[PDB]
Amino acid sequence: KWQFTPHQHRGPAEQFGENDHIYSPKLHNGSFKSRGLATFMGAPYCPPDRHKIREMGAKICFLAVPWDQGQIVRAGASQGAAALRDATTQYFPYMFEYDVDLLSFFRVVDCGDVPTVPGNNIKSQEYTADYVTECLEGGAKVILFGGDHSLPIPGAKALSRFTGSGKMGYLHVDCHLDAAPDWAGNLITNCSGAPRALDLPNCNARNMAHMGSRNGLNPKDWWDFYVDNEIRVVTMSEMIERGLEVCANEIFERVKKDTDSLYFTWDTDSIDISCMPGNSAPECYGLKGREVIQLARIAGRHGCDILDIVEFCPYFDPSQIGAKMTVNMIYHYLGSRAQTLRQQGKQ
Amino acid sequence: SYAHLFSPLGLITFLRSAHVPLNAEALKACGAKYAFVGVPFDEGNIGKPGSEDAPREFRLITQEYFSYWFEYNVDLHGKAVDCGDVSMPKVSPEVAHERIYRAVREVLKSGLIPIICGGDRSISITAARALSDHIGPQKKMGYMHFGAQLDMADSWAGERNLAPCAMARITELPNLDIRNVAHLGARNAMNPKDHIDLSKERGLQYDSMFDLFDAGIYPLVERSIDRVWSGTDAQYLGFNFNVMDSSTAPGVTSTEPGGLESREMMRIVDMIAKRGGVSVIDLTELCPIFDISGTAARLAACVIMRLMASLAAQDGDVIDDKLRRT
Amino acid sequence: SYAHLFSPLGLITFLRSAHVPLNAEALKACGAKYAFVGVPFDEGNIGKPGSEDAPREFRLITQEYFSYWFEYNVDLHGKAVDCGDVSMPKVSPEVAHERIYRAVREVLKSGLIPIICGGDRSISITAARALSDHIGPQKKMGYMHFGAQLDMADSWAGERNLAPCAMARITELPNLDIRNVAHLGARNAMNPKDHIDLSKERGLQYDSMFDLFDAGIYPLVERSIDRVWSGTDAQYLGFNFNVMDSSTAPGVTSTEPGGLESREMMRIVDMIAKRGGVSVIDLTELCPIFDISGTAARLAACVIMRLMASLAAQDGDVIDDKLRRT
Ligand code: NI
Ligand code: NI
Repeated sequence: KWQFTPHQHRGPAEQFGENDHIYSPKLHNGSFKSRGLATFMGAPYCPPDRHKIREMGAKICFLAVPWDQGQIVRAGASQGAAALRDATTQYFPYMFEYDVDLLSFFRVVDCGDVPTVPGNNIKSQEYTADYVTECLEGGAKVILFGGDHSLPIPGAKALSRFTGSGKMGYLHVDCHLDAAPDWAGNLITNCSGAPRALDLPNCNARNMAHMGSRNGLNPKDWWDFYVDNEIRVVTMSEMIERGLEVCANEIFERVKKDTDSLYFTWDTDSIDISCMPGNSAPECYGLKGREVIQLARIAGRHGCDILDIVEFCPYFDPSQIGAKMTVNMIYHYLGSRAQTLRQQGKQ
Repeated sequence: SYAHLFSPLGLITFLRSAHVPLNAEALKACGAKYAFVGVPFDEGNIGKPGSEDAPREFRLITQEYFSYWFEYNVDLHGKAVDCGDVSMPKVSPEVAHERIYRAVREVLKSGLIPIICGGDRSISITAARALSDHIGPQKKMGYMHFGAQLDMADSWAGERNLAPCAMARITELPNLDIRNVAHLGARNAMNPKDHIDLSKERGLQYDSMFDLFDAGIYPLVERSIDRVWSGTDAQYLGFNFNVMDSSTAPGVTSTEPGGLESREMMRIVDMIAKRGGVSVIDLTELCPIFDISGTAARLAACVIMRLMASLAAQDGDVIDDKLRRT
Repeated sequence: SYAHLFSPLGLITFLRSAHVPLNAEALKACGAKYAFVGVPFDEGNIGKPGSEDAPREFRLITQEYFSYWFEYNVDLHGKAVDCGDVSMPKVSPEVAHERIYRAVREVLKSGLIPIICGGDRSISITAARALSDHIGPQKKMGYMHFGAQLDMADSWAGERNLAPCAMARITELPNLDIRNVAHLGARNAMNPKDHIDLSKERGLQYDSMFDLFDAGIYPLVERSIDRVWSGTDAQYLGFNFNVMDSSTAPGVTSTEPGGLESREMMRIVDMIAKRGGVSVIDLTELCPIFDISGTAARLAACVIMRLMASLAAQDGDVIDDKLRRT
């Protein structure tokens, strides 16, 4: 049921070794040059169905939500997932920096993509919500790869419902504040993630936070939302003055305090344009490469129930840098999470 | 009305700003503090071609931004107008420079701060002269410039008004004491031996990129800001964005590794704005042809707009923060 | 003749170098210290294609620079020659490698420092083996490689001389003590467990990027330089510019986020130059198809040219200060 082939290829030169996936390939070059039929991390494919998930004992579901028509800027994010999956072939599922085999530690599965209904934000978001719900209810934590930054609306709703009478935090890392009460009357575009979360019955201001804002594509109402609701914003200025680590640990403490679950949405435009040109609206004065990897390490020490990464557009990138940066956001989060769990004596 | 500050309910100009002819009286009435002037002139350039399309490409990038800057609680609406482009004639440099000169004199008589988007670095020679002539010999000018290249060729290919000569000409101006001149970024090998010799001979205390890194950048920048603004009646500020690291501004005529990061320049901008005024702002050598994602142009745009926003905040020209969409 | 030091009066080769054939006698006599050697060899690459075009593309970027580096007061003119590309069949790597071997031996017979530009990381195996054999079993060699990947596959797909085996083969060299081996920059997940295990079994004391950050970088680099150059008679220095942050090195076979930035690698080069000598400089796995406006190739170029310059500075092979133009 939870099965995959180390280094992908079946047929006469199949490898069968149970640990072959964390070692140099033996019979051939695996997927390192030619992608073939690669799933995320070479993980087994598993339908986003709570029975199948639960039967495989999967603890991490990778689920792509490519929807990019909830967006007030420009389409392209729908091509992200495919470049992500390709970039994972350039890596092993083993991380020497944490001494962890990500794949076997988490029994990670690739849940494929969430279907879309073109031109129908409302129905596509219900699909996403349903799909996430199956992953949570199958007993797994979730990686969601966008797609538009409309993604935390159905994502936070899925987690809110599943959390029940518990309490949920919401962390938002981004170049933009994304707190339009509405955008030309629309409540559910990619620039209203934070207000929509605050609307959820078990998500409270005190367990919400934003990081990474700078420059001037933040209308005053998006700022005013944070001020009026007393939600911790850490600008890019403060992150640089006080240190990434200090700020990060502080807000992770704030969003985890007396919460059962955490929703963490991470917009790739939080990353400096030099490192992430392939973006829906890329901005300078952002995280450096080493900082992205450090923030992902920190997030993994703390843990979240859903990590979403959004707004990656490979069409606007000549190289592999964007896709590989995005692999690293995930892989360092998972590696760090595994290292932390192992030292605590746990999953 | 402040509807533009907030989320909506339901020509090609710098910042979507109103146009106003290149005319001292019109500009004095128009209400703004800055006048954008494109100068698509390429014919000082000996390196790679492209600078002549930067004014358009720079204008276009600036369209994508909101006027409100939450970091400073400033709105830029109505702070700039766009005077269009200076009318470049046909392979006639001397007459081209004469036209730019007059353009700059015009804007300066209005009171407003020209933002001069090149085009090649040599346009600075004549813009700086214009400021020089405007203020006259009873006043004192200061000059600050960011670049990887000193541009201190007494003459180049047997010519004297080409981009690589620019500082050599600028440092001859009679009311610009060398002690009020700064140059920040010089690195790598587009700096031949005579540019140094001449700098030593005239007392130009350029701050090379690695002098800056060794001093932690900001302390040495602060001293150089001081030399330029303290005691002077007018200040010229110019940017060649090859002062930045290659990865941060690929779209420039002569990109160089080992330069400033974007966050270092945002802090330097605030240091400049603390002095509460500047007379001319120029940018040259943007070269959009070799830049997908328009990384360099986006960086330039953020540097200029942040400078505008930061000067305003220093001036107390903020918006009332109690205001709400509702 | 010194006009090349100064602003102008008015065969693609490395640095616009003279071609010298690849003959020990011709090279002995040509007066240069370095011989560039293109190795457009591709067939040890296990990942994406394109490194075959790197030697051409590297050469072009180097042509745009002047030879005089003001920061070191050094002129590179005539310090290098280009011997062209090593002639190699395709679909016959054994023979390909023996041709690389012979090439590198020749250059070392001349007393010139070969600068080897790949092509894939496996060329370093042969190149390093050359240097080993060249100095003999009576003498001690040292090795320093920068890169994100350890390349310590004992085998890969049943094969022994591919790129990801590079370091596994290099550390079996009779006269290279694992104590004189340094590897700096390893990070992220292209580093399978068997590469860790073999590193630990052999006492490879690699400086992971994380180690480097924890140490503030330069101190750990200093200790690694010391081990490579102390009590050794010859030192091989190799670069995979995926040691660099993706942003500064997109155009490589296997880019990697979270690595060195340009100014850091430039600090490192000066620290290497203090030791006053190198026997072999290699760079591999540039990959122009993936570059963004030549960022990576231009970084590689500045690194190799600053190192030459910095070595010359440490040798006191500088230019007479009291030299002026025309
Ligand atoms: Ni967003
Ligand atoms: Ni955003």
